Amino acid sequence: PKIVKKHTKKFKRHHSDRYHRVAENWRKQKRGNISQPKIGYGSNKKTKFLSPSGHKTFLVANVKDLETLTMHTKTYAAEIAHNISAKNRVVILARAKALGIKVTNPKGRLALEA
Amino acid sequence: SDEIVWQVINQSFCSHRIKAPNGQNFCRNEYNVTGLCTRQSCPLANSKYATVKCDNGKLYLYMKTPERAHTPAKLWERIKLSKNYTKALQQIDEHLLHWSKFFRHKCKQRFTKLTQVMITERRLALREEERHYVGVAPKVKRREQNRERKALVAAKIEKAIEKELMDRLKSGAYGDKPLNVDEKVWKKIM
Amino acid sequence: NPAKSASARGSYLRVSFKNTRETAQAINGWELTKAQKYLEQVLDHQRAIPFRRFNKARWPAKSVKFVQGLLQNAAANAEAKGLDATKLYVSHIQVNQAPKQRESSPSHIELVVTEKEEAVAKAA
Amino acid sequence: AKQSLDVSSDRRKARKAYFTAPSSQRRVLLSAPLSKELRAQYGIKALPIRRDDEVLVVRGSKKGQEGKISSVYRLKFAVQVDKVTKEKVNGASVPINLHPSKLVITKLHLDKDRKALIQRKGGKLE
Amino acid sequence: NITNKLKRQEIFADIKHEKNKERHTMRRKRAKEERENPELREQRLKENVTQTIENTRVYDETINKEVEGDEDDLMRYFNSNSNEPPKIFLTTNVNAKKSAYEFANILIEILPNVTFVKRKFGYKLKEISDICIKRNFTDIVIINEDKKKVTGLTFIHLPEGPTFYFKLSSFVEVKKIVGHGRPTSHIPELILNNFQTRLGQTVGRLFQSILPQNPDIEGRQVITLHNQRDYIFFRRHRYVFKDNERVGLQELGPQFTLKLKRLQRGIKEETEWEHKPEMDKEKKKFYL
Amino acid sequence: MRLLVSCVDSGSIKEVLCNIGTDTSVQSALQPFHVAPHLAEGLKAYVDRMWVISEDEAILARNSGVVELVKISKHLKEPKFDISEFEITSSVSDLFDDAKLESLSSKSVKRTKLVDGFVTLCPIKKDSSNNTFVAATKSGLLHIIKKGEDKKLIKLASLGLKAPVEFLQLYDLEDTDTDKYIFAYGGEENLIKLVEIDSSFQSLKQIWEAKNVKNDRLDMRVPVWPMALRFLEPSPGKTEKGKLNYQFAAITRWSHLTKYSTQHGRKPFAQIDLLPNREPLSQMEVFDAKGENVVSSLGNFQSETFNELNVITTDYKKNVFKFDGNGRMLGKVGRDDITGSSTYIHVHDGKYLLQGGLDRYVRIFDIKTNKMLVKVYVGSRINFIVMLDDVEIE
RNA sequence: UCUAGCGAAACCA
RNA sequence: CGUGGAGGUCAGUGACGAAGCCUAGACCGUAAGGUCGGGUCGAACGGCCUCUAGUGCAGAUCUUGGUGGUAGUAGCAAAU
RNA sequence: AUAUUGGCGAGAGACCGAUAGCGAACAAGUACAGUGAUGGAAAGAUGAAAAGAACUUUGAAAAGAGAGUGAAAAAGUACGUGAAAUUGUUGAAAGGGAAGGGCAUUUGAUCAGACAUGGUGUUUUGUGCCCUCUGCUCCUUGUGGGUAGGGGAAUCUCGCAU
Ligand SMILES: [Zn+2]
Repeated sequence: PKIVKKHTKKFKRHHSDRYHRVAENWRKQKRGNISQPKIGYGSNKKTKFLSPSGHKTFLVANVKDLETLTMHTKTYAAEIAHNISAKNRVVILARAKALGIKVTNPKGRLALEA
Repeated sequence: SDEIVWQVINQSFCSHRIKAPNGQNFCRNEYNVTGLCTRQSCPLANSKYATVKCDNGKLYLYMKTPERAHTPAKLWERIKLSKNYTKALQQIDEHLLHWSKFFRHKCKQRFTKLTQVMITERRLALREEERHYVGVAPKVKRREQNRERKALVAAKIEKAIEKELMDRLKSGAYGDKPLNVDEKVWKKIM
Repeated sequence: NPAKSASARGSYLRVSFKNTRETAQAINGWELTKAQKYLEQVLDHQRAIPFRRFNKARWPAKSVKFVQGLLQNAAANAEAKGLDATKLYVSHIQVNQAPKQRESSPSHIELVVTEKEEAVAKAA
Repeated sequence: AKQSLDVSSDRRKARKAYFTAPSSQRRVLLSAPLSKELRAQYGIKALPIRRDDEVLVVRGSKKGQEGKISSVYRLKFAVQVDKVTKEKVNGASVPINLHPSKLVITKLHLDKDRKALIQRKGGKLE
Repeated sequence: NITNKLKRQEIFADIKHEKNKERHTMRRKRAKEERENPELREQRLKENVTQTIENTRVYDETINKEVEGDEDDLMRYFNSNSNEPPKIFLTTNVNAKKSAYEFANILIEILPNVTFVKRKFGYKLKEISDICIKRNFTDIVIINEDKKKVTGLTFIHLPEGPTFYFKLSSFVEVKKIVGHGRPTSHIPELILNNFQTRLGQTVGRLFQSILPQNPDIEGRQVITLHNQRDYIFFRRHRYVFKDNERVGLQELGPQFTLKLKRLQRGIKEETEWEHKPEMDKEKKKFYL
Repeated sequence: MRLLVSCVDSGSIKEVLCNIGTDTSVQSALQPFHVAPHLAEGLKAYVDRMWVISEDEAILARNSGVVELVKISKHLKEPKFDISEFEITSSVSDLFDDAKLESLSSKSVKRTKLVDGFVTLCPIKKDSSNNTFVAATKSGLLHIIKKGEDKKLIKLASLGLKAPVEFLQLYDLEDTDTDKYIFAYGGEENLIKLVEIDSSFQSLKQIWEAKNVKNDRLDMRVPVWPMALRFLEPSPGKTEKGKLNYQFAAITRWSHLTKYSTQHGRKPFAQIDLLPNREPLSQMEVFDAKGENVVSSLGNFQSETFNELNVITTDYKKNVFKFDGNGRMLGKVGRDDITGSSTYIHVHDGKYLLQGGLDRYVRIFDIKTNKMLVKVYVGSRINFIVMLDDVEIE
């Protein structure tokens, strides 16, 4: 469907630029030119957790995790975890293209030689 | 006991169950037809069960009866599916006669998916692969960068170029008054 | 290009850091021998080092001494590399602070001298 | 696992035992396994190494090398074998400190203390 | 000995300090004695020699060994014929991006009778080889790009000639070069350096075959491939034959670095030579 | 040790006199006593196959289809030793047919075009005084070469086989008295076929053909490219009437070790994936682990037990492999010393390994200890080596 | 009195 | 939602690079935050169901450490 | 039979992991301060091996530069990793006694942006768990599972390849 986002930017603390010690996470203060988080900005329940590709992401550590997305190919998309070694990433890619599952992050820690 | 087993599996630890970022759950149960871990889905929570599943080449229908709740080695019954797609769906509807709609529907779906996966694997086996993947070790990459820097700094290539050009020039190889060299400068060489 | 470039590095140099920054900014982008003759004129108080940030033009001796020491070092390193002297001009120079105590404000001075390029007239 | 109470399995105690060991205990620690041939000779697997005997290297970067031990550097839990050295850029020589767990003894230097030790360990000593 | 941090650091720093004092005094005293006598200066420099890696390489019999049957092999596996110029074919790999097209456009001006194609899906290399034989192409060049960066080169001589896979590491465009220079239509001379091993002479004869012969002496242009430590460097330059006997340069076109990864017999048939990191760890062979 | 090396890049032979421990790569090592170039004929006509008859003559295979008998002398090198000097005595030409090969160049796995080569050069008879040798082409041409009584090579017959013949192995085990001449051959979609030829050498009879296996894990057809073969002793026990009595083993292209019992039948009862991803394999030699000589002069493994069979193969990369009868890798052989695709390997006398390939290096390896004995630089691509007698000069 | 050298602290939404 | 530790489990990840750091790189969350790319890096670490707490900081003229301006200024035993 | 923050020893920990934990993981009751009684710090990590940078050269000397070791000096006795505050240079932009952000958009710079390349039907030929005949074997004994030999596609038919 047509994904509505309701808020493109981020929600930052008041005076977060004014000091380097102050973080940028949302912390409630305890003018109105600051966008404050609230439940009205909560996205549509169908559209929630959707990539710009239109899938829901799913972290995959190994091939047995990849096989759990066998039936739900058009709905989900596999994302390789950040700490997977490069021997296993090519096996995961070959298995996923065999399964026909869209990998969100191919070409991670990998190159194509000859 | 099945609903007790189900509420143990649901409200406490199903070891096969995987939690998505969305909130949805996924059994890694090898017999589970859908990927999900729901009430109909867990093969552990249901004693009548069925599953399309492939052993090395051939696809088998796996049947689970409450009659064999004990003896889990003799639990699964195996049926060889036909290579005819229509005939094998007919075989599914035969062996799941007087059976519920969920198992027949998802079982046909899993069969179609596995057959199409077989088709794509045959395609990729026949597909030509020029490039192959290489992950590069950072140790190797750092040695490559630093040793290329050490080679370029070590070999002053420009001076050696000047050397070999003077070598070709004084050796001959350009004739008398070449177009490369000015005549006065060449006479200074001569 | 590392090939047509020599370098000189000085570390932990117990000098006033602010005066060294001024006299290093004064020397940037010059031919090496002209800059050295300029530094000799500084020692005779003939021409002064102009001060821009930390301030008018004084003659800070202790800075200029170490500067021309590094310039001699870079010239010797260029001649050991076998560069042209007349094409050789200082290209990069940087001073930054050394650690305070081992109240004083020492510094790390570095400079890169580079041959001037000359292009070739194209043929036909 | 650990059945006696008088045995302990603390990592901190074990490392404090290891690094603060006296030298007489160290030559017991500095032990090397014999060859298959020497096990066929004497019927015994591992022995405290000394310097007079001969050895081969079975691991490490200098794998498949051999020699007589120059000296046993017991203070560093290590052993300098002759002729396995790194030659520095001056031209001088410094041996690689090897470790006897990575060594296999080839030729023993037999002594009366050594022969009696083989006898007390059940050796079929010729 | 001492394992306190601040004591040990101080003591070793002072040992370094006294040592460098003594070394400065000793070199100054030797400098005075060699002011006096210029002989023992020479006796020192003949006595001790500065070790470098270029000085110390593992001996190879391939160095300074003549090639057996070099002319027949040279016409056979290489295009070395003044009668027959080469048809060179640019083969940029499937689903190429813009970067390899730019590099191919660069490589047009380097190589003679060069022909470009855009590869399409589903053409096997035997079929492409057969078509290039029917069109009498004598060598094909495959650009391997990745992540919008040109990473690999492949050279295949077509009459069952050998396959070469080079790894391109570092590339500089013409515009990022300071001493820019403008290249012209004139055919450059060529420089080959340090190809003295048998495999190195093979690669040198390869580049000698692929590059255009018969340079234009009028337009004083040259290209160069230097070998150092199994790293070959491509540059190109313009001549100033000075009165001062040192020729003057201006680096005209782009520069890059290549490294042979794979040398194979035939059209990807059997591999004569490969690169491995276990080859790299020895650090003194330098397979050229 | 004396070696004769077919040097491709010169198109010649080289005689090597070197002792055990000779390594040309190290100056400190032993250097070879004598290096001799011989019979340099250009790269278009390099030596393909050599057959040594006991000392005084050798048999050469050209790339021009010519088979050459060469007189071998010895003369003093002027540590003392004789060097060897070569003189061709007889030649039979015109034995290649590339017309079928360029005809079949479309249905071809390799990318290069196909040219004919002498794959097999050996006697037909296990008994000596044969004077009747065979020359097999890739074109399926099998030529019957007779040494004349005037000491002249004369061709007797030129029979055809199927197209590409990658290899042809003769069966020399038992009953040399009977006039039964069994060989096998195969190639690119050319099945392993057992053919008997008549002892009058005018007619052959295909006695057996293998059959392909069933479809794989992917239900795909398994490709057929056998690369090499050796024979064993036939089946013990009761013969089954009308099957055949032959047992033998083979190496494919696609990393399959295939064992064949004709008593079982035409399909493989045993086929093994040796390497992952169907890696190409080049040659196939058989060996005892203790360096013993357990084969025929044609190398056929003189046993009935497939589990006793141990093999050494090479890929088209730099690898040399050992395998058991089951496919378990016994080890890699000299993997740290070779850098080229070993074109040629050979078990000499059970206890030596002739290696030579694209590495321009002749490597005598030990069979049992798996240690390199001799490394020699030769300056040429190597495709064939014969090993003469061990000499241990000084 | 100038240069050179050395070189603070108070205080600091 | 996050943090240290604990029981179970994922025959979870990991020297073909864990953790950490940077990231004018991308993504998902209303947010707390989470996921990945790249760079650096060298040896451990995570997800889930539970347990447990020395469990979440901008301020307290808070404690300790580091670094500014003041300032080349004051000034010349302000420490030498 | 009981107490035991001391001694001599052990063995453990849902304890802390170098601003914590003892003041003290380190030459800590130390250096130091006090006339004294007393008070009392800071301070752990090169590397697997010092293999701790031969030699040349600048340089009073400190420090360099070539060179080399090392897997890594993007580990040089200032040394694991190396954040922020703050500093220097270069580039870009803005400013001329200019302060910051929020929205929205251009411009400039820049990045991402298929290893996508298939499906349906028909046809050709070939092959096999396709057909036929002859078997063997496991039990969960059925709407089963595995597996061999020879023959054939001449005809049909399925799958595969083409
Ligand atoms: Zn579940």
